[PDB]
Amino acid sequence: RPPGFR
Amino acid sequence: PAPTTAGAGWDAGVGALVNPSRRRGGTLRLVSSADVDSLDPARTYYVWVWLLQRLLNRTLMAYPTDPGPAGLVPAPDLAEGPGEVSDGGRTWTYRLRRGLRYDDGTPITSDDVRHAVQRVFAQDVLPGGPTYLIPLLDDPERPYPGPYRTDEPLRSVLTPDEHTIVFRLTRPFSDFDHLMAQPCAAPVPRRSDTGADYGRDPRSSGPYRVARHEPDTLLHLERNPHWDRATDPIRPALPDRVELTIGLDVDVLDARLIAGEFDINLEGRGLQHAAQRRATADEVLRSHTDNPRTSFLHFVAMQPHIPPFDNVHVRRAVQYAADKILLQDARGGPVNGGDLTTALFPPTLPAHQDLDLYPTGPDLRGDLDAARAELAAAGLPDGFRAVIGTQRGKFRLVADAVVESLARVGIELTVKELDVATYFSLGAGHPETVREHGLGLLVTDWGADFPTEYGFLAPLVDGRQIKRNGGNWNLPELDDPEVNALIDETLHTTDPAARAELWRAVERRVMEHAVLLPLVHDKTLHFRNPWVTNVYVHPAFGLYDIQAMGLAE
Repeated sequence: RPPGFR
Repeated sequence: PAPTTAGAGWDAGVGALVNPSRRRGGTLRLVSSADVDSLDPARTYYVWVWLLQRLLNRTLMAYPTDPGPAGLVPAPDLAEGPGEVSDGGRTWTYRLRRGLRYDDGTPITSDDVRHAVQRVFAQDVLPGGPTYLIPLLDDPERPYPGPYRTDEPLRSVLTPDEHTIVFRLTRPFSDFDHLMAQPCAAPVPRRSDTGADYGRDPRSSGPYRVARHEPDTLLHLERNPHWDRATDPIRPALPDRVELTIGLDVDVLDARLIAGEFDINLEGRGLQHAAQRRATADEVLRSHTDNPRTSFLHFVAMQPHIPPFDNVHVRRAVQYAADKILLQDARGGPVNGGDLTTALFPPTLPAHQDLDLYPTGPDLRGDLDAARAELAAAGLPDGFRAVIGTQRGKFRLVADAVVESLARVGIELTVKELDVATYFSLGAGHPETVREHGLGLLVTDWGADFPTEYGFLAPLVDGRQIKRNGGNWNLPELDDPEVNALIDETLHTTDPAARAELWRAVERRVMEHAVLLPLVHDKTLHFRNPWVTNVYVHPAFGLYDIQAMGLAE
């Protein structure tokens, strides 16, 4: 999977 | 609150359990900056929602409640034993415990595990979760359209009786217990399957059930009155209730967490910069903080399909010219930028080895003589122009460090920022986007979907794993038949040590190709309030095992 994530 | 009383100690929840307790009761107060992606167990991909799923649903196999290495080995949960392997790793049999019940008091049977697995195939109705089971169970000569388009069962999944399930795979697969531990394999009884609407009223086989969900606002869990403690070797089920507050600004969350208004951050993305400073510099606050590896790898991919990156010497030049210190500093160094790495595998995995094909000199800042020599070999001795694809934020700061690193040897990089929301799907993750914008380098982060060498590395380098329509994780589109063949060999190798050795060979071969430049293994800072019991970083998740937690009296 990819990581979480102005 | 936590700032006025000392805790268990720095890292006390890393490889050990903090504040052990069997005391039941109380409300566990959790917080997240984001809502769940889904409450349908098949439609989730967020790591923290998979953790939450350990409260809500049981599976055939589940990661044990264990802070040590054994936490990486799936343990029998709904099944009476680990999968029994026959036909060379092609057939996997499980025996279900008897008399188990959902939250509505109806029985769990083998038909419900078959149904859950079948649901995965309905990607038109139930997108969002892992699909590893599809190529393992689909007959390419007789494709299975999912349980809404036909009521004929999947031919590769047998249910000889209510307590037996047999998976007849299309190929050997050593890691099958891990696929049975993913939430998309939690039983779903067909009678209750409302399809696209399932997340609005899912059944629960775990110790808790959903009481209330208000999007962007809250998720309240209550006990499942039909879950049977005597049948569950995994879950202590201590709190009477679990309340998740959703939608806080990440700094607002840290502040209120440290103040004691929430017990734990479920989302688990770590302390943000301000709180990281506060917590790591205060003696009392350090006692309440864990700094585990997350098992994510931060890396740059180079794409042979983008000239001049087709040349191995161009790629090796980039590896030699990488200023590893500067790059770690861009991602949070000198003290909070993850763990420097010259290879791919996280140290959680058996295959983890010493491998540094392209050392960057005695100060780790770049071997520029080696890089220039590689550029001479490529017939580009003075360098060349290229584009690095990235997204705004931390990935951009890392791209900037790459630009600065490579400029030293005349590789002139321009940065191309891609849409943040779709970066991993339609940006970096789409082979046509990468070609259209000439993205010879790409900045990314990757975590395995299950804690094995296959889960970690195959999506990144296996030629059969190139996703031509998006969501691609093999960014160089490496398709080395020798790599592919080694991976195949691991999948039918029963001996774990022989498997580790084969995976060491795969990793070395991947580094020889020089298509992936490893930068760091990511680390994070989790904060734990001292009244929470049984707090430990789960080695399979890099996050606290929420389900194990209770409250001190």
